[PDB]
Amino acid sequence: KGSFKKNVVLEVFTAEWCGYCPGGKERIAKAIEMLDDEYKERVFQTFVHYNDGISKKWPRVGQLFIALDQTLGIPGFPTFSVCRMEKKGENLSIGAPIAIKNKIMKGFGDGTAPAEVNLKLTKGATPEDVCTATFTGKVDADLIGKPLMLTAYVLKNNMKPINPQNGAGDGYLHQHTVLMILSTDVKGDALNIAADGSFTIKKEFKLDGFEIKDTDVLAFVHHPMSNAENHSIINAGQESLDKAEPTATEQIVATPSVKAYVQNGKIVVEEEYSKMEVFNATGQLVKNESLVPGVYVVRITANGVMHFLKVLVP
Repeated sequence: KGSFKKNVVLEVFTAEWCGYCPGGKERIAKAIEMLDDEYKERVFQTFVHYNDGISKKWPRVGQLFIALDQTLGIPGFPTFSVCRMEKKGENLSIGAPIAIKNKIMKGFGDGTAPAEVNLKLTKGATPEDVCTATFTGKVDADLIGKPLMLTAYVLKNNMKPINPQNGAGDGYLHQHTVLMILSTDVKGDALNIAADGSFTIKKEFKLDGFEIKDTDVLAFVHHPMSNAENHSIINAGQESLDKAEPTATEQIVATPSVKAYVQNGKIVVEEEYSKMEVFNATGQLVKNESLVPGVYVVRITANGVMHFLKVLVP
């Protein structure tokens, strides 16, 4: 197949109202644990929600589903696609773990691929900072010039369901769940492939109203969804966002009119104000006392304007 090492993407179609869906999730988890230990690290699951609290709260997830449905013909839940390799109307069944394993291994093929994509992530310091994702890769000669697309997802693990999951036992959590698609078009951004086969795409995004803890970014190079003959995912890369490097720099802001500082474990503002509130790096309102090292956001209302200051307690 190619110069590069193949990773497999699974797109699983699911809903919180679907009583059969937890069973589908666990059958796939079992299948993965049946793989030789090398391949385990090379399978990137994604769960795409439709007609539920998750697609309501994040409507672009519904848009992604609609697109995948147009491409693959998703008849019911739970179902899944291996690297979008199925022609429309083909089998998307989630069978016994061994049958799932066999579908995954078919996705692997000879273990090689004619593209590769590598991810360098940085995380924002607080909920109102952007994260960044730089996707760099290369395609083999035979692919240079072809319309190749890149799609990237922000995936949320250990996620409390929006409404209780039908068919789920105590302490159930969603895993590998798509909450963001980084290309405006859910069908992907067009890749600009240089003569040497290389490409670079950089994204800078604020998390859409969920916490950064236990998040991954998955990116994959793929043929166009609109190509009925071959709309397959060629290769993928994935990294942990919550474990990523912190963004190393701050934006150049205007000369502040409120000079906050840290004295005796607390944030002090000597300028006059109507309200001061301190939030920690996860956006919780916190008591302004004995603050441990970390970054805080101070929201200060003064002179009829609500200001946001980032304070770093060393």
